[PDB]
Amino acid sequence: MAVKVAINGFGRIGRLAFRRIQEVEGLEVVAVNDLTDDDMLAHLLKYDTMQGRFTGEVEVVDGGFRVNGKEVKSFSEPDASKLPWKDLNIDVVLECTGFYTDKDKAQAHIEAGAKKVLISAPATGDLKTIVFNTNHQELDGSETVVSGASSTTNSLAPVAKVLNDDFGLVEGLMTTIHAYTGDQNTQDAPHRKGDKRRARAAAENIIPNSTGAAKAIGKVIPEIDGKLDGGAQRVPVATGSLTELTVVLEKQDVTVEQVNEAMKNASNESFGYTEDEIVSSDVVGMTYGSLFDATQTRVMSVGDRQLVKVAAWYDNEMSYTAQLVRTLAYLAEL
Amino acid sequence: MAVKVAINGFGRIGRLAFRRIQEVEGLEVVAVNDLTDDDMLAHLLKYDTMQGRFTGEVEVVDGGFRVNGKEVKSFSEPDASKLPWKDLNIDVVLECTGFYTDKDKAQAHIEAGAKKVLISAPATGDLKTIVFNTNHQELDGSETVVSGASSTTNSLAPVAKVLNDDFGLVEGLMTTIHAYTGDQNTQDAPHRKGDKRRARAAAENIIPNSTGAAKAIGKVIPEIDGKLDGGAQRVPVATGSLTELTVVLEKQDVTVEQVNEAMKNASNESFGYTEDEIVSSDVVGMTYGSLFDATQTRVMSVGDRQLVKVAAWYDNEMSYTAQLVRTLAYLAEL
Amino acid sequence: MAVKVAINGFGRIGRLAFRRIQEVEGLEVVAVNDLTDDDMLAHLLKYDTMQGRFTGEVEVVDGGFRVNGKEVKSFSEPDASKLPWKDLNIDVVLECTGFYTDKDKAQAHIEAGAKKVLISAPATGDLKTIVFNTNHQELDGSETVVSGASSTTNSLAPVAKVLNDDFGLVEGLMTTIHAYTGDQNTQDAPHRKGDKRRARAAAENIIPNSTGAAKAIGKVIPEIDGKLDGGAQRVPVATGSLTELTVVLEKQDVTVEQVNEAMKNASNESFGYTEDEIVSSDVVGMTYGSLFDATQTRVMSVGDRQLVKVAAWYDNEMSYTAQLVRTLAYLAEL
Amino acid sequence: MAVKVAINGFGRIGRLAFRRIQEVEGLEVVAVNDLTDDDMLAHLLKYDTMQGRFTGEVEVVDGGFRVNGKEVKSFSEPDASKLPWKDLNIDVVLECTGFYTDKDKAQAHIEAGAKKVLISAPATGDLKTIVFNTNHQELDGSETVVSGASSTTNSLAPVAKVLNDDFGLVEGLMTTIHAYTGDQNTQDAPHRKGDKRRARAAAENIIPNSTGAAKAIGKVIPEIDGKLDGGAQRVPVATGSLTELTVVLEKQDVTVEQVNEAMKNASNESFGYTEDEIVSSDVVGMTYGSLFDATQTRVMSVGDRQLVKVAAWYDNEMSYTAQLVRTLAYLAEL
Ligand SMILES: NC(=O)c1ccc[n+]([C@@H]2O[C@H](COP(=O)([O-])OP(=O)(O)OC[C@H]3O[C@@H](n4cnc5c(N)ncnc54)[C@H](O)[C@@H]3O)[C@@H](O)[C@H]2O)c1
Ligand SMILES: NC(=O)c1ccc[n+]([C@@H]2O[C@H](COP(=O)([O-])OP(=O)(O)OC[C@H]3O[C@@H](n4cnc5c(N)ncnc54)[C@H](O)[C@@H]3O)[C@@H](O)[C@H]2O)c1
Ligand SMILES: NC(=O)c1ccc[n+]([C@@H]2O[C@H](COP(=O)([O-])OP(=O)(O)OC[C@H]3O[C@@H](n4cnc5c(N)ncnc54)[C@H](O)[C@@H]3O)[C@@H](O)[C@H]2O)c1
Ligand SMILES: NC(=O)c1ccc[n+]([C@@H]2O[C@H](COP(=O)([O-])OP(=O)(O)OC[C@H]3O[C@@H](n4cnc5c(N)ncnc54)[C@H](O)[C@@H]3O)[C@@H](O)[C@H]2O)c1
Repeated sequence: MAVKVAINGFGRIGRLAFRRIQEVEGLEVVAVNDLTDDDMLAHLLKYDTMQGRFTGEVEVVDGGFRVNGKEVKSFSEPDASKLPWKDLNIDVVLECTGFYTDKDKAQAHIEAGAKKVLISAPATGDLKTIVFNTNHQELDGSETVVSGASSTTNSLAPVAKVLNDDFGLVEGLMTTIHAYTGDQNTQDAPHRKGDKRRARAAAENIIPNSTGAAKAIGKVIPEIDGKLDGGAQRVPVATGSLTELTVVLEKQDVTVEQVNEAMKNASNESFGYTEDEIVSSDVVGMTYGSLFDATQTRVMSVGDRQLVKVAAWYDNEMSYTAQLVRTLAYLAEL
Repeated sequence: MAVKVAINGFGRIGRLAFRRIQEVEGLEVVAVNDLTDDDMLAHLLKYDTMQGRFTGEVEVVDGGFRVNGKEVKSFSEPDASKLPWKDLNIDVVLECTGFYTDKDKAQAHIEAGAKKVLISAPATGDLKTIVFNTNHQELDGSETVVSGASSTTNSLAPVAKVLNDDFGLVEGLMTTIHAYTGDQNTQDAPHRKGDKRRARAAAENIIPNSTGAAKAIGKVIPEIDGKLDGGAQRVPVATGSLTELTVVLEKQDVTVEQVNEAMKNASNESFGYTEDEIVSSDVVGMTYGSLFDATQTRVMSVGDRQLVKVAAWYDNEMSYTAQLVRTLAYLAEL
Repeated sequence: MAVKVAINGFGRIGRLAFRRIQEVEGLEVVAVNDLTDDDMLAHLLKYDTMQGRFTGEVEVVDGGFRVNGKEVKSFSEPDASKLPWKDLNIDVVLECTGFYTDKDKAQAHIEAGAKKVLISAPATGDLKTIVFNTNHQELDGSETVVSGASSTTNSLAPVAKVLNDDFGLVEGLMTTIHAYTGDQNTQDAPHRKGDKRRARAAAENIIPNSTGAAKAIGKVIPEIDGKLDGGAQRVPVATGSLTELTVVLEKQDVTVEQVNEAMKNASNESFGYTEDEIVSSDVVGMTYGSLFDATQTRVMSVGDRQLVKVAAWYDNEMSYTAQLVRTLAYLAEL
Repeated sequence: MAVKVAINGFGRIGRLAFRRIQEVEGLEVVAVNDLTDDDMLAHLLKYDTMQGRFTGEVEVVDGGFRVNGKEVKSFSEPDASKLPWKDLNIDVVLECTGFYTDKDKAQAHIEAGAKKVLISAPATGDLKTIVFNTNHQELDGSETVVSGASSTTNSLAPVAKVLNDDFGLVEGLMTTIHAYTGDQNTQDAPHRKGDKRRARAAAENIIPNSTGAAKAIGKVIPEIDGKLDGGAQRVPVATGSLTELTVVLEKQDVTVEQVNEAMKNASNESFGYTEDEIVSSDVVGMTYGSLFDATQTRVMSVGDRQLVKVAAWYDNEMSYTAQLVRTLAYLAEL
């Protein structure tokens, strides 16, 4: 009765996508693939430092593990092209390893027998990059490989859309104060990709770092292509992040109240709105893709010239996951 | 002939001031006042979590404690007007309690017999706010109460001065990714000043917060008064901070290379320059008031319209202290 | 009907006790007293760094705040003897301020009009110290002031009981690897109680510290009075803790299997048992007073002489709170 | 004249060994091997999060990098047997990768041309395990592969030796509250060795874990073989650690003062002694292999039966390094 999903890469995004799917009828994870044994997989599903204990029940069985009575098959195959996808009748592969972030590379799941692939990151190649409730409408059903964009792109897109539609975006710059992730080192050490900053002890530093979110926003919102750029500061929280966006607008005597109200009007399941003076732990586990913070809006006016700054929270884990899973469900139903 | 200094408030800034002063001939700390016993004071001078073990030798004696043979008298008097300053012949009080951040209030150290008061923070009232090597030249020696501004003002002033002198500052917005400080709570709890953000567990959160640095920059650099504003995100590192500044300039085809070179030309003892991909812990204990990071410069250009972003590191503790003590020496020598 | 509860001190234990009480029929919080405004109180109930967002709905109203339709009155009176307890018909005051940890002092709630006082810490004076499901049976209903003991006493008591009942306890030593609490400083600073270790940056240090739990265990379990002692290492996690107990027994050829089985047999609502390789974050928010961890049991045998070590987890916040509220319910129903 | 050292694995122990060797005449590092480029290597030697900026000057050159005028050749060869050791005339390889912790495996450096190998961890096979100033005297000069033991063994040995020599060791149990290391994950994720605890976010958890230090102590002190065991709690500090040891002694009316005095009498360059109430950050960068903390001694006495507990600090990085390099110097000079 259900769309058959396989999760490639049972990592933070992979396991949290598994949890979200439990809460979404019509979708079923029938297989999981990673580089480890069932014991570890089952254990990291039950127990989660920031996101809390898994609510149901998990036991290691023969082909894999059993979750709330349902069997999930598991695999330990680093080369996606060799996975038993045709055999298991996979509708969509959720690509969450970080190693298949390209159309041509992801094509391996298709050869292996899956109908479609949704990648949990920005991907190179000829494919659509989708932020749910910003541009998922651009999917027609004939896509075989699709990108879910990044946590940061999902935090930013709905914000940038409102700024542009309601005020006219001229240009802007972005900083995300971002929680540290699995690709930072625990202690100062060689970094696999040669990045001298990601090399550094993650939980002991403010670490400047690059991100394509603002540069590659034009893939989600074409009419503002090339008008945004920026970076990240990785800081010592384990999850939870904040996007600051500083912009020049066409409209002229813009106020705090006008920007805030425009944001509230656009609010939905993916784009939240708050006036509470919250902090990063308050968003851990939240399912908005972006939580716009009216307490942080600022307008600098000197004569007729204005800079407008806004800020939106996101749980780079669960917020991205909730968006990814919504896009999965929409993609599957075409 | 040594300048006699009393330190009011043997806290982070006060103890580090003491340490710096050991390295500057012509200055001598003769007394220290706080709310605690000698044992605690000596102990917190010897041992320092972020700044390391005190290099010299410290032992508790009768009137206070003895540092490398020299006696320091200590007091436990919360009412500054009751301190034996006239008796000890104090030239300058370094006011570091956080409770006398006002000209009229700080006047109490004068009544008590000190010649001058230097306040380790922004201060209200009719006084000069001094960032060394930006506007210390404004001191004429007739001042009795002076502000050394904030760690953030010191990180920003030299950057804003260059931007304005070389390019013409129209407007800008600031964000400091800032280490947590002693006025944040360890755990979520009522906050003394009623700030619902500073109330939250300091080491577990990205905490938005206000700062007057950018707004009160016009006190250090009058020709850009009212052209900057911004705030802070307090994050979980124990010291070390970064100021990001996003600006609109009058000059028109501005490049990364031009902005970077202009900063390098202004470098000195207070304003450092780096091209290394450093992170926050790399600036702990440094003595530049501001370390400009060329790796972080960005120029957004859409048609003829540009935004320019730059960033400068500072150890909110030691950088500010090194500036404070430079201003102290200069103020005393007039 | 409902037992009327007032909470004195709406801090970590106070707010979590409020939360627990929402889930326990027959109990109702009708008043709350602290040193802050309603805005702050409401806000700290909604938002909680380690414990998560309050599930219901909270709004500031006239006399205090409204939680899920029910009105809670709030007060800002530091002197308990002046609280309107007689007026509000208070059955039990939950004493959670940390400032009335003595029978004579807590007597102030009684004069003010409350029938009974339950203190959320160890307390001096002529009173019973109660760990639920170890010695709550010692309450007869004529008590007016009772102590709920400490988070550590609650972690230890059920473990010590089994060891003594099943094996004969000769002597032991204890260490709790304990999350940092609100009475530790954010940065190195004078400590109010003069403790040179609690003075130190909480989230940056392993900090040895005292605790009476093991020494004052004989108040909960008289038959082993004087046979235990030990201390704490406060470490940088915001909540969640682990007690290690090393003991000499009378019984002779003791095994890991015998100790673990004996603990399983004693398990209930208050004393959990696990064989999973969990870590501290997994116990955040848990409601057992003590979670025995079988994976950590060790027996050292040299000839006929044995040391036995065991370890039990506890969320120093929620685990203590669940125990406190169980004891409150039992105390009230007599 | 100078002993020629190659460092295999330019990691935390490898780079700090490099730093220590700068301070020790008669040793020279002439080559370094790792899995990364020179740019990374030089960069991680200049900047160190916990240990501070490298004091000298480092530049990337042709064959590797230049440190204070001296050339160090660098290699990127994961298979030790293929390194140019015979060609560079290597006297001792410092084995610091974590992958050659066995006599037979390490034998690859010897084939490659090195005369001797010192391994920076416990190692399996027929070799001596050496804690400097406890059993380095056991080296005769004919050894080709030697283990420098672990940081924990180095913290424990000199303590255990005094306890046994002066009191008679019957049995004991150990816990090290230990800083997190580079083999812990930044976020909950599959762990390469299948350890479900080491899999967990390092900087957010108290993580129980095994260590052979106490079990394999009999390799360093054979007369107490089989008398000690225990484990670790990994906690969120980035370096700095504490060993707690609980013991039963033959000597009967043992006091705190007797134990502390006995420790003081054994103090030297490897075994320090303190009566100050220090915390973990106070030992970062220290060069004692073990710092005995008299403030933490405890004696539980019930009738004639006593438990004795003691505690010694160590910087698991710099302490182990200082010991390792002392053993390297001694080994080389035979
Ligand atoms: N905040 C975030 O962590 C976040 C947010 C949005 C998107 N993403 C993206 O999601 C992807 C996954 O990220 P993550 O943070 O969960 O990382 P993660 O490291 O936690 O998970 C990666 C997992 O993939 C497994 N894996 C690696 N190579 C594999 C192979 N080739 N075959 C099968 N399994 C393999 C690893 O064992 C690991 O479990 C990345 O592209 C990342 O940018 C991450
Ligand atoms: N990064 C920083 O901490 C930083 C940087 C620049 C400026 N400042 C400013 O310097 C001031 C102090 O900062 P801090 O972080 O050192 O605070 P802190 O709490 O560490 O130090 C304050 C000290 O003053 C003592 N004290 C309080 N009232 C007193 C009184 N009435 N008489 C004598 N002693 C008293 C306290 O016991 C404590 O030792 C504040 O104004 C702060 O804004 C702080
Ligand atoms: N892990 C824990 O936090 C924990 C565990 C077990 C027991 N306890 C005990 O619970 C008590 C409180 O602990 P906490 O950690 O929640 O501390 P906390 O500071 O978080 O809470 C104390 C609250 O009491 C308020 N308060 C202080 N004095 C008051 C007064 N005179 N009248 C009314 N309100 C006052 C404070 O403003 C604060 O809101 C302490 O006795 C503590 O030892 C704490
Ligand atoms: N507290 C401590 O960190 C500490 C204390 C005592 C002993 N040790 C031991 O020292 C060893 C290294 O520990 P670390 O903490 O420095 O870890 P680390 O990961 O920082 O260092 C390991 C280094 O070796 C490199 N490497 C791995 N395989 C290699 C190969 N085959 N060829 C060349 N380079 C290779 C890695 O790139 C890395 O640079 C471990 O065995 C550890 O047990 C560590």
